[PDB]
Amino acid sequence: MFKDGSLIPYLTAGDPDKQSTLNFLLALDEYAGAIELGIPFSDPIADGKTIQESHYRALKNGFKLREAFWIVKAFRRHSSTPIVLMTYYNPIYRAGVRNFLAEAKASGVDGILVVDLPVFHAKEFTEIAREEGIKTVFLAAPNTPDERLKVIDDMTTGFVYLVSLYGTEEIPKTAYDLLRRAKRICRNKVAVGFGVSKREHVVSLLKEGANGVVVGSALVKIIGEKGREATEFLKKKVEELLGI
Repeated sequence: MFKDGSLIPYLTAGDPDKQSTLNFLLALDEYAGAIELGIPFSDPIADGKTIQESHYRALKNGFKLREAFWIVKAFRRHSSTPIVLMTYYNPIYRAGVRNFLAEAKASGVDGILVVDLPVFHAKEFTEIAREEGIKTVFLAAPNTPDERLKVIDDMTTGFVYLVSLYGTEEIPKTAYDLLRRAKRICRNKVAVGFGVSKREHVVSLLKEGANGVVVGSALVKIIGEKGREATEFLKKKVEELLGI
C-alpha cells in the first residue's frame, strides 16, 4: 500500500485527545509513506508496554470508537496518504462488521488490521472487507510458522505486518529471521513493527528487505511525556530516524 522504503508512523487515536492525534498526523505526513491509526482498547494484550500505556491514556481521557473516523475524516481534507486503522476485534464485532467497514471506508480509511481476528471469522471478514473497498492487513510474529505466513499472504490484500514483541537497543535475531522468512514467502509487501528507536534500525531493516518500517513505540513514548505538545519533538524524532 506504500512505496518501498516508507517510514510508517503509528499513533493511538485519542492520545491524549483527538485534536492532538490530528495535529501529530498532519505534522508527520510529509515523512510518511503510510500511517497506522490505532483504536484504543481496554485489553491491548498483543501490544508492548509503551503502546499499551497509550491505549490506557486515550481511554482514561474518554476516547469513543467513532472519534477515530472524525480524525481520519479531518486528516483526509489535507492529505491522501494511505491510512490503515488498527484495532482489536471486540469494537468491530459489537458495532457490526460491515457497518464498521462501510463507515471506515466512507471516512477515508484504506485498510484495516484486526490484531486478534478469530480465525473462525477470518473468511467472512475478508470477504466483507473486499466488498466494502477496505484492504486487509494481517499480523505475524516470530512464532508464526512458514505455513501460516503463506496462508496469511494469500488472504492479505494490503500488506503483511510483521511484529516482534522482543524490543531490543538492537533488533533481535529472531525478528530478522522473521523478515527473512517473510520475504521468502510473501507476494504482498511487508512492513516491520519491531519497535525501532535508532537511525541504524531503519537503514538495516530496509537494507534487509522490509518494504516499509513502522515507527510507533518511539513516537507514542514522546506523546506519553509531552502530551499535546509532542508535535515538534515527533518531527525531530522522525527526521533522526530518516537521517535528515
